[PDB]
Amino acid sequence: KEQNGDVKEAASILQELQVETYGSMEKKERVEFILEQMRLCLAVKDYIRTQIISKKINTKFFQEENTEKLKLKYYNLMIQLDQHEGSYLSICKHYRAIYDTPCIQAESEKWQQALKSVVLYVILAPFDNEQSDLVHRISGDKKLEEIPKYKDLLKLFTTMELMRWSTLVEDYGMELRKGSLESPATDVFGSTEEGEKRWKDLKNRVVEHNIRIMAKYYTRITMKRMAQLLDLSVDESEAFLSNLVVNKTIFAKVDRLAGIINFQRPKDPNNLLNDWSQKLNSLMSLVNKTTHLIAKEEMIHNLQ
Amino acid sequence: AHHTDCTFIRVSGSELVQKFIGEGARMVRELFVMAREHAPSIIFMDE
Amino acid sequence: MQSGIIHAAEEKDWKTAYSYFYEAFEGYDSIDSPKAITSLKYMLLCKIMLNTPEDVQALVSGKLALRYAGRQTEALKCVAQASKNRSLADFEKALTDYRAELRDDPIISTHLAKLYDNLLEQNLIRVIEPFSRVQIEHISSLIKLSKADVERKLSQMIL
Amino acid sequence: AEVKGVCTEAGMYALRERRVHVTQEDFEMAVAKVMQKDSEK
Amino acid sequence: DVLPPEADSSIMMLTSDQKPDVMYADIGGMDIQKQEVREAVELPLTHFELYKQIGIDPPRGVLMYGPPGCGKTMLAKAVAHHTTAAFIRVVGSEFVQKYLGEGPRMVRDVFRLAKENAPAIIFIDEIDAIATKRFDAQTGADREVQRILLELLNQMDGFDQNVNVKVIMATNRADTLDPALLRPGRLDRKIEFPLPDRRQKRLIFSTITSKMNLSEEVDLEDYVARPDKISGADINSICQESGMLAVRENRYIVLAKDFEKAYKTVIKKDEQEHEFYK
Amino acid sequence: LQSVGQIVGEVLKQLTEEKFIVKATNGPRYVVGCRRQLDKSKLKPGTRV
Amino acid sequence: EVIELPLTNPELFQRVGIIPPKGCLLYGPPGTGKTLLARAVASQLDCNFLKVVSSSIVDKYIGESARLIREMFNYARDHQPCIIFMDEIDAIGGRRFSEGTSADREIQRTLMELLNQMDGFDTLHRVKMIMATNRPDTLDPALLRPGRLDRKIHIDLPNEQARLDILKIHAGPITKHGEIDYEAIVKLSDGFNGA
Ligand SMILES: Nc1ncnc2c1ncn2[C@@H]1O[C@H](COP(=O)(O)OP(=O)(O)OP(=O)(O)O)[C@@H](O)[C@H]1O
Ligand SMILES: Nc1ncnc2c1ncn2[C@@H]1O[C@H](COP(=O)(O)OP(=O)(O)OP(=O)(O)O)[C@@H](O)[C@H]1O
Repeated sequence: KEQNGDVKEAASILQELQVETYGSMEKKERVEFILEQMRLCLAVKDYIRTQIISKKINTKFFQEENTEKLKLKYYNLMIQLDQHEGSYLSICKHYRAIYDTPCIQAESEKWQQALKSVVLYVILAPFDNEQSDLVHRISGDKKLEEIPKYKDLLKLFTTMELMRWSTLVEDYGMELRKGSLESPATDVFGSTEEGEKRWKDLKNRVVEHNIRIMAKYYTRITMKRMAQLLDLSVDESEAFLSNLVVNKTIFAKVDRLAGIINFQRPKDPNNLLNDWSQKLNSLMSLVNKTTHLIAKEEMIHNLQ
Repeated sequence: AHHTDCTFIRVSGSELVQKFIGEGARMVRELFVMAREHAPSIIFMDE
Repeated sequence: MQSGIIHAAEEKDWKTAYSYFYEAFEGYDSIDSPKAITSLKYMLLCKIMLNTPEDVQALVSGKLALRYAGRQTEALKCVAQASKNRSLADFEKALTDYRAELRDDPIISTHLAKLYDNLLEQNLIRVIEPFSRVQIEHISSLIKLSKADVERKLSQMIL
Repeated sequence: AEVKGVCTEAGMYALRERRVHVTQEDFEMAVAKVMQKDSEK
Repeated sequence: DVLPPEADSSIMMLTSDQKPDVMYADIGGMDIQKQEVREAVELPLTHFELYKQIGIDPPRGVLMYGPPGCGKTMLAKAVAHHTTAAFIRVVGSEFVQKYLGEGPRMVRDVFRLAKENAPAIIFIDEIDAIATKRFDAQTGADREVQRILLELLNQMDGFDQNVNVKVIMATNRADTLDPALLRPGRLDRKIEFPLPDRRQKRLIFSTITSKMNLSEEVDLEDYVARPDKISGADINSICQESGMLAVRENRYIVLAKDFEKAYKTVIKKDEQEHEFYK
Repeated sequence: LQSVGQIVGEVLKQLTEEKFIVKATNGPRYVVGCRRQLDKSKLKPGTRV
Repeated sequence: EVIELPLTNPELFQRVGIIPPKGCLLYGPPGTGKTLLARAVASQLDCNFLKVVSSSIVDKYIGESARLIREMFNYARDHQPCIIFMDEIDAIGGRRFSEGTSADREIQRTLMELLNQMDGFDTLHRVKMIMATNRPDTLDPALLRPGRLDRKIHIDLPNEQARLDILKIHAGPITKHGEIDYEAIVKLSDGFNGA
């Protein structure tokens, strides 16, 4: 700190940081000297070494009883580092973790906007099952009515259906440019490069939501129709289906000569006969017995 | 010994094989009372 | 190194060449760099062409390979990236970008051929995956190639 | 005695290059190594 | 009634807590014996088809011997840690028991379990405890050991050359070993563990010192030139007590001024040969 | 009169939950079962009984 | 350094990254302070100390010496802090034999098995072997091995100041008139035992 720090001073620090870790843990000083070089190595614009030596402070918790001013104030560099690449679900779980101290420090100025940010870019992560578990977790908390537009954010929760992008833009231009707090909008869309990356990310989101809803409730579908529901060109549509079928996320056969495709799988006679068999057994055995015995209960209830 | 249909026998003087000849068999000549039971036989051993 | 070079002509096994270049590494380690870098580019070179998608990045991640991060390493890793991504245009762009440091091998014929057509056939299998039936001009525009060459390549790929 | 050792070790050489057939250089390499063993003691 | 096979000698090896976690990089610079032990048990247990299609009658069992502490145990530790198939071991003295004839059961059941379980590898050590030269069939005490030798030697031969069971033999003194036990068909491959002198000495130095401090100038190649045939095991002792010397002075980094007194502490073999005789 | 239940052995392996193999400390092994309140899962191979 | 420090302060060893030493041995002329240490060290904990004469182990039966030392090591593993002690190990030590008699068989068997029990396929953790013998000239190099027995400790004949302090210790229960030059007895003493 005498030389105000540069690349060379931080490189000088980087070697001896683990020496006291082999010496002794103290829960206040040693974590501070485990995290100062986190900040320095972030300033060197190095991430791989930074995250490897960051894998020591992750277990350094339960100390929050007296480490309130120190614990999550060094958590900003983990979200910065994971913001350097695409690690959206990781930093969503990070913000879900980083909520307890602002809850203790509740005033809804450094408290509410954290919740607004995390629920805002939970959407920014790709579709995922434990992502759905997390959206079940974060939904239902008694502060979400404080955000007025969260009821509009409930659209991308269940009963998916159409997500017309022009409607979203018309609804969200003000929430991106104005607001009482407005800070996550600046963090996500307010920047130039980060804003455009979030823009194309949200476009990718909404188009894959439409892919999922068409996967749920369609047998066959035409390109003119799915293009006009997608509010985008046929060529970029076919490109998106091509680069989403190589990921094997959604099974489809997007055929581009006559104009009609199917979403279904070629149907195995073993599979169809099996499905008929199991539905036959279940839904004419157990519900049949249940109906018989509740008829017995019904005649037991009234006159014998 | 195989071509001549003669019982090939060889002894190394080990003590594992000692119990197959006699209870103590302190000499070596004892071998004959079983060797003559396979009269087409040939005696061999190493250096 | 000589055995690995010489038996990399009939194109039978490169794991022998891989082992030769490995023991060349621990021979030349910290004592002979000008053989070490060319042996490293040879080892990654022979490993990639036998369908090792991520093994290039994994094997260069070792510290003994981290210490030799020269232009040959970026050449091989971007070649491996284009191979695992099938971006043939990116493959040719990387070939042009590193052509000064990609012509250094005395063996060139193994690489401007015998990997180009391979990459082309994985381009074919990556573009056929979305559809079931197509017109030829659509896929020709998608891959940015001619027709007759693609026609005959489709003939072999159906044979 | 060493002849069978040479042929077995040539087959061993044959097995370390992953080949279904032993070649003429395997035999000479094997007898060269056995000759080097003969040079020892 | 018939039963599934069972052995109690070496249950199996639960292998989750039984792996010695010894890496091939941990053993210091012994490329040779690692090479023919990979050729000996590792490759034939997997590529048995290669051995039958070349027809070079892959070895039933390989014996390892030599001076004590040349790494004969850690080789077994490493191959047991790195094997994919099953493995089993027993200390080579439990074949003598309180009562009569338990030992033949103790070898027959473990061979039966090796046959039943998998293409496994069985490790037997200290054959000198079980294989001597002469015998006195009047003690009763000896009678069990030539017996158990008898049965092991027989149950060697009960293999069809198709079962992929490999036996690895360890001992210290090869003089006591009976030659018919090492006769071809039983132990057709023998390997000695020589004391490293110069080629491997800097290698074992580097491997054992990779985990140490060695702050800026602690030289090692000045120590590789020192004569008088330092063994393999005692290098571990040198590093160990050098660290003891470093920790006694309450220093967390070993310095070069430790190693010379550390070296003269351990070896201590002064001359044992008067120079005019030379 | 009923504390005669004296002999000590060691269990070898689990055949079933009621079929067990044990070895006496004198000699021969045996096939033995258990009463229904001895925690048969607790009878690992390697314990004295 | 090996018997007390790692048992209470093991952390410095993994700070420097090496295993503490597995055991040590003592040697010297007869009666030259070994078991004083051993009956002096034995007066420290009295709960982790097992101590044998290296002679009660052998028995006329078949192999029960191996059995008893097996369960001895099992007991050592039972209570993780334990200090084992075998004195006058010559009775079990020897060099080796090429089968002169027949007792050599099972006593050497017990020896071999003891070796594989102390460093074979096991982390003998927090168990220390301290040895004692009158003459190490008749011991197996397998038992003498630095991997097997780490540090060898010699006890010599006591020095003049050492003899002075020893006799002063033995000048505890004395009744007399004190006009004694201890230096005279010290100077006349040469090559004298500790006893
Ligand atoms: N390459 C090596 N050479 C020598 N010792 C080594 C080597 N690698 C590790 N060691 C360690 O050095 C010491 C010497 O080997 P160790 O004591 O295991 O003897 P061993 O030969 O393995 O056993 P034994 O001789 O009883 O069969 C041990 O601590 C061992 O773990
Ligand atoms: N350094 C010493 N200081 C005091 N007394 C000593 C010393 N060395 C030996 N003695 C005396 O020697 C006698 C025997 O002691 P101890 O039984 O411990 O013998 P030891 O030195 O272990 O050797 P050994 O077992 O061969 O007799 C005791 O009376 C003890 O007072």
